[PDB]
Amino acid sequence: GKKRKRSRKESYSIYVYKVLKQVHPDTGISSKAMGIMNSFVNDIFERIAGEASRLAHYNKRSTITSREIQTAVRLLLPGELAKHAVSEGTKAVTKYTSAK
Amino acid sequence: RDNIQGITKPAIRRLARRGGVKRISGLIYEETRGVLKVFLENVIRDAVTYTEHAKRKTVTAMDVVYALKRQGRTLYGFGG
Amino acid sequence: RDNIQGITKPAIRRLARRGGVKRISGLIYEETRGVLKVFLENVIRDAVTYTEHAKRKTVTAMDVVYALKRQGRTLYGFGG
Amino acid sequence: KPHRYRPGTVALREIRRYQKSTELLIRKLPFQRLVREIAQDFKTDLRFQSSAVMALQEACEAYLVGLFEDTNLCAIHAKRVTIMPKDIQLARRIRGERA
Amino acid sequence: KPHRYRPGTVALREIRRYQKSTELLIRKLPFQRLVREIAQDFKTDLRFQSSAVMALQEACEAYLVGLFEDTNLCAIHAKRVTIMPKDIQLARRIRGERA
Amino acid sequence: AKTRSSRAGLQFPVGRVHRLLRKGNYSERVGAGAPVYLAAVLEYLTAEILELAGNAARDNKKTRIIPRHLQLAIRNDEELNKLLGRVTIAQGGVLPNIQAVLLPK
DNA sequence: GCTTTTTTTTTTCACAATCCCGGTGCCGAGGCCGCTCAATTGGTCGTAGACAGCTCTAGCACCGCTTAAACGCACGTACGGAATC
Ligand SMILES: [Ca+2]
Repeated sequence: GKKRKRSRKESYSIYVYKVLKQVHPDTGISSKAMGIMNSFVNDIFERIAGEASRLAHYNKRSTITSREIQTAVRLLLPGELAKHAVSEGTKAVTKYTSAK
Repeated sequence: RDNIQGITKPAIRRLARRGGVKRISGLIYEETRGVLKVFLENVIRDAVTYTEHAKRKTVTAMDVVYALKRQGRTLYGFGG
Repeated sequence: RDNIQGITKPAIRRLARRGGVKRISGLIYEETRGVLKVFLENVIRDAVTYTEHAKRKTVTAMDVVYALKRQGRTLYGFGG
Repeated sequence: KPHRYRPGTVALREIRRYQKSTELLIRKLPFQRLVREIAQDFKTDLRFQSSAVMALQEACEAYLVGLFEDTNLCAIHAKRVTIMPKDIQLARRIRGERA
Repeated sequence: KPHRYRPGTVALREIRRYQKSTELLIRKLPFQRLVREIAQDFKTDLRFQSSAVMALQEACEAYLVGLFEDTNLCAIHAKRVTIMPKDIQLARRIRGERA
Repeated sequence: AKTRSSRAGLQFPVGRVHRLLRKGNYSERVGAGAPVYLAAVLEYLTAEILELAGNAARDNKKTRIIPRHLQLAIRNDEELNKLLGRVTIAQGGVLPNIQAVLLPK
């Protein structure tokens, strides 16, 4: 083998895979398709975060809470997508708090 | 009946004048009302969201300004 | 050299076909080269700007992805 | 000797007049009630700063005027002088407002 | 007799073919030389990641394909089937790309 | 020790997301509930694209998702098409769509 | 009424192109591995925002008057769209 480790490069791909095997267990994903799924996750991270950042800033608050994320989500996603995304985020917070 | 009809044919004619239009089909006046309602729908939805997020029952000018910026239609002169 | 002619007639016709175009004026081809060039100048200028700010002598794909995002023309799949 | 202007002549006077002025061209009250009416569909018992409804109007009027300019070109492009619903529809299609 | 398709029939075939496919329709090298050529105006002796040129191409062709959709709608709007420079120009004027 | 992901019943990395928020200049401070909420939203959206992108593959008689499959999935859904209206999916191609007036009679 | 003439309409009939199939063979999806680095756990301090309790701003209800704008309608010109070339 050869010396010097290539420098770390973060991605979401192991989590895209994991979600992929829930939804379509007998289905894989190409190299460039994963590059797209990455570019997607990063896009929506940025959009949501930015809007929450602004919401917090408008109402004179230092802290982004799950509340901000929800409001941003309601502003950014279309109708049905927002509902489900609001449900799942709520579920996730509810579940996380009670498992402390 | 509908407040949408309160946006009258003569007001519509004035708007299209300012936009340099000389001659106007009869059908436009409804068509315009459609567009305008969808415009307000979209802008007001996001403004009220900012209001509901601020825990207020009163929509400020700033609420609209942030809503209009999000919709790509930045607005000057109202506390920007 | 003088490479804009390298955007051939047939290659322009191919793009237009993907864009659903059936019939194409003789004047379209030079007109399209103008647009394509204008498009590239703008995207590349910002890319290069990013490259220069990073003190590099080699344009990265990020430079281009970041430039494209700046033109409201987001691109997925090149590290975006 | 009853005087008459030809079709288009007063329109042309109106254009010239309205382009020169800056005053809002929708009656303010019917507008305010329309804003209040639509606002109900998201939240009931909502109050509006007067400046908020004015922003909304200033906004609504600029966008529509602008759309008329784009619509007008679509009509002219089809060798017409009369704007029609399809002109508005092409315009908003190209602007990326509708699919 | 030697067989011949009527004007319009292969044009439609070509559409179906290219809309089905995803490959880039400009020849990669003449494009790359063009990218290098334009890039000289801003800074000389510039290198390019290969992916940066592909990114630039992916983006150019998506722009232009898209623009041809809008253009084709503008020609149709004037009861034409043939795209012309004024169609592209109007499309771009509406998009806001050009004054 | 078990991850914040497992507490929240998620696949996406709540810990990573929380750090990205702290390190991305969005606010001075970050609530504990935020990264949980966000991670979940990104996972949902991801799942919704992968469901639809899988279907386009299966319908192409293919096992692995490609860029085309994503594109088809996205543009054929009104909501996703809206969400990603100003986004270009490389090696995606366009939906087959020939204007009716251009067709023969 | 019916024969003749004529375009439609409609069917045969070749031929190009695009679609499926299996067969082949190659290369990156996929998963395993071992290490590293960032996440977690479990400490402490500090304050940011939730909360109550108050002020008093400006947002709403309502009335009565004065026009000015909105509304119909009678009338005809100039546009749009159809058709032919
Ligand atoms: Ca305080």
